[PDB]
Parts: sequence; C-alpha cells; structure tokens
Amino acid sequence: ASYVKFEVPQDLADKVLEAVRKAKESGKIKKGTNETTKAVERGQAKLVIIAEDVQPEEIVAHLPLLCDEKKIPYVYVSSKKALGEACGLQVATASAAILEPGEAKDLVDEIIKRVNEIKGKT
Amino acid sequence: GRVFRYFGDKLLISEAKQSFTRVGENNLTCISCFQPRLFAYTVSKDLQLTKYDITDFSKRPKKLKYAKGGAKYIPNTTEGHYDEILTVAASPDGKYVVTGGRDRKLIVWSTESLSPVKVIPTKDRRGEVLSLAFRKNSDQLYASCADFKIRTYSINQFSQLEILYGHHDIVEDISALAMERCVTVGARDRTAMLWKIPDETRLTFRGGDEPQKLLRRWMKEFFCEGSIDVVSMVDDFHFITGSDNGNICLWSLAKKKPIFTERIAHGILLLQPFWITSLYAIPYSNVFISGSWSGSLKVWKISDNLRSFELLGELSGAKGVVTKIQVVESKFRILASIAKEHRLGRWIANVSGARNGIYSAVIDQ
RNA sequence: GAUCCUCGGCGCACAGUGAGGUUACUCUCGCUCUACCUGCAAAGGUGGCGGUCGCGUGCCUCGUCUCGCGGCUGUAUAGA
Repeated sequence: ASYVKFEVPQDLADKVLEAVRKAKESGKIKKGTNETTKAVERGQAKLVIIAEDVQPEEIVAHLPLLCDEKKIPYVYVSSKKALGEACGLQVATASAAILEPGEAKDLVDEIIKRVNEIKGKT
Repeated sequence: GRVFRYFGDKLLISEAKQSFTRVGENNLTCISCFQPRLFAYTVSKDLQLTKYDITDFSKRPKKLKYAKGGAKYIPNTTEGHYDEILTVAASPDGKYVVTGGRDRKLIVWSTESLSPVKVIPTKDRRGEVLSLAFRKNSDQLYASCADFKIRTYSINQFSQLEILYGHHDIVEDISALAMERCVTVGARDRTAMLWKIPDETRLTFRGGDEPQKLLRRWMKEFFCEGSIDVVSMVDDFHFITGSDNGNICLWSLAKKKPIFTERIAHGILLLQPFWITSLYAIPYSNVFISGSWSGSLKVWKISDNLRSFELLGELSGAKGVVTKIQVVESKFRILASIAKEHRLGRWIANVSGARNGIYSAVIDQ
C-alpha cells in the first residue's frame, strides 16, 4: 500500500495493539478516522495508529501529512478488524489515536522510539 | 505411530473426478467427515448444521438432515446456536457431532436425529471456539479457543477435563491423531505448539523469520510472515503449518526450525501472496492437500526420508475460498468447504469464482 | 447606509462520540412410462411393464434357476 510510509515488523504491530488495549482501560483513546483526525488537528494525540488494509486507501491518506505538521508520531497495524476489536469495538476501525496512555506510558514510549529508529533519527 | 502409507506416486490426480454441490447457506466455515457408510457435516455463519451421506463416490454428497439455530437461542446453555458457527468435528465412534463458534458454546448433537444432546459453555466472555479435533479412535475432544486457551473434553462424560495455556494470540487451528497429544497454531504469535497431555509438557516451534535476515543467510550460497494460520499432523512425530505469506512448512518434533519450507505455495495475486487457508495431511501417509482462494487444491507428496515435500498435482475445479478440507476412503474422496468469505472474517479482496458449497474430488490408485 | 425589536410570511440542510446491529435465485443437462379407452381439452379408468407373497411348476445339473397361476401393487441407479 502507498499511504504506508515505513515498515512495521509484527512484534511492534502486536506491541501497538497491546498499547491501545491498556489505553482503553486506563487512559483515553479516540477510535475512527474522523475522531483521529480531530485529535491530530487539536494536538491532543500522542500516538496515531493506522491500519494497512483500508479499502479505499485514500480514506486515511491525509493522516501522515497531518501528523507531520503537528509532529505527532504515527504507526501501522496490518488489520483494521484487529485494531477495532482491540479498541473495544466489535466492528473494524481504519485508524485510532491515544490521547492519554495511562498504564501504557512505558509501552508507548518504546513504540514512539522504535518507529524513530526504523525511520532514521538518533 | 509413524508414516507407513506410501500411495503418493500411485494417485491418479490428473484424471480425478470433480464435482461441486451448492448449498442454500452463506459461508461454510468447516466440514467434518466421519469414517468407520460415510458422513460429512457442514457448519455455516448462517447458523446451519447439515449432514450428508458421501458413501457413494459416484454421486455428489446426499443431504440427509439439517438443524438451524438463531436469535431464539440467545441466553449460554441453550440448545441452539445464535452466533457464527466456526467449527465442526464428527466423533470417531459415529455417535456424536460437536459444533462451536462465536457464541462461546460447544454443542454436541446426536448423529441419529441431529438433535442437541449436550451443551458445554466455555464460561469465558472471550472464549469463542475456533477449531475442534477429536483424538483418533477416542471420545477425547480438543477445542482451540480465542482466549488463548485450549480446552479438553471427555465427550461420553459430556464434561470438561482441563485447560491448556501457552499461546499469546488466538489459537486458530488444532490437529490431533491417535496419541493423547495435539498441535496448535497461534496466528500472530507465529508459533506452533505440541501438547503432550499426559506428560504435562509442551514443545514450542517458532516462525516469523525476518526476510532481510533470511536473505542475509541465503547469500551464503521473501514474503513477511505475520500469522501462522493452519496446521495438520502427518504422524506422531511430524506436522505441517500454513501461513498468510503462502508458506507451507514441514516440521519435526526434534527440530526447532522447520525441516522444510515451500514458499508462496499457492502463488501470488506490489506483490501479495495467497494465504494458506486450508491444510490436511491424511494420517500416517506421505500425501497432504492444501487450499487457498487461488482456484485449486494442491496435492503434495512427502519424501520417504521426511525431509521434504513435492507437488503431486492440482485439483482445479476448486474455485472460491477453501475453508476446510477432509479426505475419506473406500479410492480417495477429497471434500472441501467453499465459501465467499474467510472463516474468521479476515478480509479478502476479489475472490475469483466466489461461491457457496461443497467441492468433491475422487482420485484412483 | 442601516440599526435593532416585534410580528408576519415563507427552511428547518448542522454539533461530537464511537460497532453495533442486521438460503434464495439464474442458466444448462438429462431424469417412467405405454396401448387403449371414459374422453371437446382437461380430466378418469382399463391395459402395459414391474414387483410382491401363496402355490403349483421344467433340470441323464431335477440344487438353483425356468414357467405360470390366485391375492395385490406400483416404488430406478439417481442426479448433475
């Protein structure tokens, strides 16, 4: 897919889905592309999670561009059904956002730092 | 308890007799065949369980009886299904067929009247039943579930015996033979696990090999694996797995890595590989069959030294998403449940020749 | 330049969240009849053919199968 900027290994993808679940429980998340958008536009989001199997690709294509302007890190997962079902929904979701990590702070900080390494940085 | 059936080279696959039987149901998720008069049982997302007579290899599967569940059955110990049935297994004694799915219930029905004789809940709000496998020549049932647990049962006690722990994702598929043991696959944990029930121990086999690393060690002279989805046991010492990168792997209990790998076994179609959505090794033989949604059932032969397998042939009348494969004998008859959707709801773009029903192939010698 | 207020008359598409909720068809292939009649068709009945039991019944083989009769009856392997 073309709106996917970099490569996420499955270990990281699983650590992301975990991070989201703990954030439902102990913090505050936003679920769905529109709500994720508003979370970036408002600067509330600490981490943005985008699914790789969105079916018209362009639905989430604006997020990489938007997150870079607001300097909010974003990450990919492979299944939208899996992200939504993480999110506490019984339906799929195309993108989500973590606003407050709560009991996942340590878990998120490792993610936002692994995606830095496999992006360039130091 | 090892491989002794060598009929791989004898099989008249190119001249196989092929048929398809439509069903009025949506999305068969599993098929289970009984072998001593031979029977098949099918389950669907539409909540229908159906029984077929398949003993006459000359004619297509003959529908005998059906039972449909529904909203009426919302509680979970009611004697009916109310959410997607994901799996079905016929008891080796001919007396029972047991179903399970998203409504977190095992329901055991009599084969006689197709009526529920016992309902056994998993008692967990996440314990969806994903796969069933009877120990061969036994009433001992193994159910792999979505809460990362494998539950065991004694079917003529209609009771739960115990719970097995180890997986770190849903246990998608489970396979068993005559020994009191089973193989499971954990999907995104990218492990296969061999459970020795009486020894209270378990072996762990790991996939998920980085392609850059694989290429790096290949230069000593491909496709990312994100999920190991299917599994089948060939004997008491070997098994096969199938992944969502098209890999079919042969494993020995003695080795940590796969002893052999056929990559993108069902081809591709920038590049996307066909997942392995079905895998059935006929017990103690050197042949196994694989299925995807690529339009054909691939039949493979294992080496006599068990260090490799090779393509015997293709059954090309098998369009659609193969959700389950079974093999019965009298002459081999391959039965396969074909749906428009993946069993579990994984999303599949353009399935060519998408359809609902039962594929049959009769192969001689 | 209008204010704004009222009324009146005339419209009621915009503000956040998030996964709840809701088998049938089509097309091909073939697929128990048949004589007759009661019969305008249609419809009905008889016959065919079969099968059935009781029984008789033909074998340098008198096993089994042959044959027929009385009762009755209509049912092939069945689907692709």
